[PDB]
Amino acid sequence: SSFAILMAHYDVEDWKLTLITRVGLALSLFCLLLCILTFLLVRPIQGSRTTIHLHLCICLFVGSTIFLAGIENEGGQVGLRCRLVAGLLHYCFLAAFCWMSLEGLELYFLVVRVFQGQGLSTRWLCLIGYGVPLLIVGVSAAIYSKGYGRPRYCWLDFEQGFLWSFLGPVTFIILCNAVIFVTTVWKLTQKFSEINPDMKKLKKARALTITAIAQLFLLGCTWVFGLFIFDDRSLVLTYVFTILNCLQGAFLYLLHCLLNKKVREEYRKWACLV
Amino acid sequence: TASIAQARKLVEQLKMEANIDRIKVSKAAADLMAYCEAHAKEDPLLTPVPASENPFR
Amino acid sequence: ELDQLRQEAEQLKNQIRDARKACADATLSQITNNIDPVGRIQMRTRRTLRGHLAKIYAMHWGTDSRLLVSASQDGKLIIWDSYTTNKVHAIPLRSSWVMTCAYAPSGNYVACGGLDNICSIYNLKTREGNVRVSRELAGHTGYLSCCRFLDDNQIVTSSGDTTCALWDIETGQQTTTFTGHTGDVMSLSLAPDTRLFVSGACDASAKLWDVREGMCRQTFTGHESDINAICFFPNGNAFATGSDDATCRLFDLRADQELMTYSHDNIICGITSVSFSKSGRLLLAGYDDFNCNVWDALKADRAGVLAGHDNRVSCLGVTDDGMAVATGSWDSFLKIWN
Amino acid sequence: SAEDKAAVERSKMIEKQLQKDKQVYRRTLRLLLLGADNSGKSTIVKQMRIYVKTSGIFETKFQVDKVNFHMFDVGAQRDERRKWIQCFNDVTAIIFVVDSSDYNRLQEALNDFKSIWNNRWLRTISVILFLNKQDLLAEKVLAGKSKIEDYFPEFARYTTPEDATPEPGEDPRVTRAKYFIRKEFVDISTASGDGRHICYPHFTCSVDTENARRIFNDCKDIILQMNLREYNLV
Amino acid sequence: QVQLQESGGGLVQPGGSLRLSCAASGFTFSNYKMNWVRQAPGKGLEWVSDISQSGASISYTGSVKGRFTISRDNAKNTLYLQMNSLKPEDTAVYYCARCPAPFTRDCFDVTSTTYAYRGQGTQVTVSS
Repeated sequence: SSFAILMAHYDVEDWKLTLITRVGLALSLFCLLLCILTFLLVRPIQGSRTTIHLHLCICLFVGSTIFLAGIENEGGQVGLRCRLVAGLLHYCFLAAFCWMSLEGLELYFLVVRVFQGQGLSTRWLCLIGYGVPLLIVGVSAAIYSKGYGRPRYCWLDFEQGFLWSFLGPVTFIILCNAVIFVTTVWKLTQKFSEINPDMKKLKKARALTITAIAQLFLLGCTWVFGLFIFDDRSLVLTYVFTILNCLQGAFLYLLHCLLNKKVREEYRKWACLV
Repeated sequence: TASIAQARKLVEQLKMEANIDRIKVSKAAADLMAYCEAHAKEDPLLTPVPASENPFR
Repeated sequence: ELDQLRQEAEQLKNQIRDARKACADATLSQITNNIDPVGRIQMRTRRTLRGHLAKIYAMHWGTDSRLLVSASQDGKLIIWDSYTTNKVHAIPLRSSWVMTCAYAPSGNYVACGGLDNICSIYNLKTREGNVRVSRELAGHTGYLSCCRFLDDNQIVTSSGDTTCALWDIETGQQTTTFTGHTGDVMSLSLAPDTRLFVSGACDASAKLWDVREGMCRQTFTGHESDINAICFFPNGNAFATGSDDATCRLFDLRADQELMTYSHDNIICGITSVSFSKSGRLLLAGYDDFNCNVWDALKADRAGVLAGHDNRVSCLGVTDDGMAVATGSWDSFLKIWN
Repeated sequence: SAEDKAAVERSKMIEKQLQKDKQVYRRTLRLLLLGADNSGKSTIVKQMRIYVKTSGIFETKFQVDKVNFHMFDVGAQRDERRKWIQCFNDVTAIIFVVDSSDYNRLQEALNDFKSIWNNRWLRTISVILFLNKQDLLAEKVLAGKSKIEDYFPEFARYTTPEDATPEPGEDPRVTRAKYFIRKEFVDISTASGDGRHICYPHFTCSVDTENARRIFNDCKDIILQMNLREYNLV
Repeated sequence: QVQLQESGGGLVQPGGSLRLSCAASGFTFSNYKMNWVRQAPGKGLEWVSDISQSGASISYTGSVKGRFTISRDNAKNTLYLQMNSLKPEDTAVYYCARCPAPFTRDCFDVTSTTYAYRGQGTQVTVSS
């Protein structure tokens, strides 16, 4: 039971990866619950971007819960429970990735097409976030219903290249965000000194790196390391993948909630009020 | 001669504003205090009302 | 020559000063040195009203203590019901820069004005159930600051061309013009018997006006900068003023001089609104540092603070029965306190 | 009941209309125009158009690349403006127009710009600066009958910056003069040292066509730099 | 009642010197900044010099640099201007101006429509 089974080709097993997975996922589940509460209840930060953050965190919570509960199978054959669990995990994680793509589009609206214009409502956001995964899962099941379920784990099979039904809709997304990201950072480097004349040359190259990492953990790019695990020769890449991507939620909470001033002020107000 | 007319108007106004009956400050202070004391039991913001007869609660 | 005129003016000013000094035999603090203080006054927020898009400039209550009206810098008037937080009317304007509002004492009409130098009068109760413009009054040569009703047929206005005016609505013509000020006119208040009124007009001076004769009775000085707000004491024998030197003052009409001063050494910003309470004991003020203050009107000691708004505060009102206080700010929110 | 339902229905209709109004209000850019009598802002207003008595304010509407601009000019008022200026603390831009072929009323324009910059309710509004009437300046300098140093002594020791980028075929004297004049405003614009608002200088004349595009670019920059501050992205 | 009163002036020959004094009453003097303005025959209202609260900021116009000096006394509540090396183009009526509000750094005080806080003026004529 390791987080690399999602994107591996050879059903790796090792006792010193499972401990990593469990510790990380417990801590991340806690932090993500805190995230959902904060985005729901603090009013002065409302907007579309917080809506996207909210729904991404919901998807990650549900998926991680199911994964911890039910990924391991007891040596038998394929049953109905295994099929259903595989389908559920597929759908939830595709939904997470679609929400990440919408985050990238929002960044494009903010930094390139600068002017305010006809945007997207909540309904049309929630139809793109949760519709494309349903269509993908349905078409996949119709074409080859047998793929779900594996002899030992409750996930996709290596036959027919069926696994690509997850790794195709993912790689594409990365090779759009990887463009926008570059663009964005360039713009920032041309406006930092215009807004903060007093920064030195060393304190300048710290805040900008923190901002870059903060956007790396929303625009899904840390997952790239998992596309090259087909070789048993590559183990350090698998360790990097697991360590980075079992702490998705902790880093989201630390870099988008505790580093925002308005949230901290509202926390102090709530604490002093009662 | 706009200035001449303006000065004449000012002089007439100041002349008109000098022949006025005036009273002492203590009388005015006493009158204000007496009024404040007369209606002190009907001021909701000074002696709050029970919550039963409050329109806002 | 002008020299004789200036000399006569100086002599008359000296006579006025001496005749005023001849009538001071006590200070109000001494006569009120044996009075029980109010103690501590605590108020809470019962309603929050949302729906505007930009800053608010004015509000005014009704004579039933239930309905109110607000004007904002996006071209909208809204009528609110304060018991249920409902809405009854929303009206869009031709011009967007509005600076005043009013509500007639019969519940039938409203009025507004602004940088277009025109006073607009709107009809509320119509056969078709719509709201339509019913009168436009034009003739001022500058921006219009405040306006108040006297009946369903007469109105009084003050503007930035240094004048005041009285208007008859059906004909649409002025009936009397009040002249004599030097700078802009910022506020006017009416006496409870609708026979006199007071104007405070932005050169450190205030004037008392007779509406039927059309002249000025007396003039009060003492401040240091522009005067922003003004209101009447309940019995029509005193009034209070606020200015941009961080000071409030209280004047009396029969002694013809200033009686009380309210100030502190930690307030260095101006005042935007002043109103009284029902019995006269409480004086309420709104300031530029985002909060409002509550003063005892006989001891000159501060007694309360209201701290709910995140931007400049500009509207403050108190009901006829005395149950609520309503505040409005530049963050586009109204609040009701009880 | 039987009345509360009608009240709630009215509230809901009003809310729907207010939402439709918000959508339009959030997507329109507002500009305030200032200048003096000898300035030529009337010509600028007329040349952006093809693209009642005792009234107080005038409005002009225009559109560039599917973006909507409102522009406000002030008419019948008095000359004391320390009170109505506060009505304009939430506009996108102030467009300040100055005449540059005068040599006599330049000090007043400088003092006006200084007073606009340092006010309290307008310390978050950027300014676009239009130095107008270039042709008259060129003619008056080349003719050689009036001296600039009579009104500004420091011109007697000024040298052109080594990074000058003049238009081809121009006498050096015109370039020296115009750059000195611009530096006079730029020095005032950078005494605060706060980084909260910016000045954009330009040159222009009475026969011109590209002023709408200039306003477009400057507004693009202003809105980008507000976006990168609202959403905590620096 | 705000009052400002001027003193000094008259007729002088070119190259001469003069001292203009201003006495103020009716307000607090330490919290306001002060201005010197003038008006010439046949022209409008001009602006000459300004001084801040304590004296950390002083500013002049171009035509007066190197000739005029400004000073302020808060204990005695007085404003001073010093004139040297006069020319036949300095004949005018002089006024003192106060800014409208305390604890600020902006001025709107060259207007003609009866600005409130300004004296009556003193006359200075240079000839021979």
